[PDB]
Amino acid sequence: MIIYRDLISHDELFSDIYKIREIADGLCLEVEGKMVSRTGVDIVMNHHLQETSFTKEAYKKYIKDYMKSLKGKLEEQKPERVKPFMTGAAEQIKHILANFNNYQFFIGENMNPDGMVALLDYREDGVTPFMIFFKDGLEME
Repeated sequence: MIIYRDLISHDELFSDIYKIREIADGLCLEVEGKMVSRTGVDIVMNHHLQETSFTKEAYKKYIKDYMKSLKGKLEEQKPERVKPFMTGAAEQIKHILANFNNYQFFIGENMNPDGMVALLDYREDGVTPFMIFFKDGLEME
């Protein structure tokens, strides 16, 4: 069994039980799940994901403070990743803020303000949820 954890806040985010697809040229992970009623998202309820909200400036302030934190973790763990990290993120941050009204925010269990903020949206069918994480801010245990 594979468990993907946040590299910063050490919070449980998701596992390999869902469909994992790669997007943004290897920058973000596309975790495909389904709606289960025990009604909620299976990926959210199974990993203690705490929901939060951000404004256009607070998220831009956070994502600038968080993407810098991941770049520092790459400089100590995978220095060759720093170059493709800033390139795809600059295009991705401009893609997230452009579609800011379509994403929902979630944080780790500890609710650390420095942790990862996950995004949630729906496919063209409107009922299949998929979550967007940062691939470089995860540790595979």
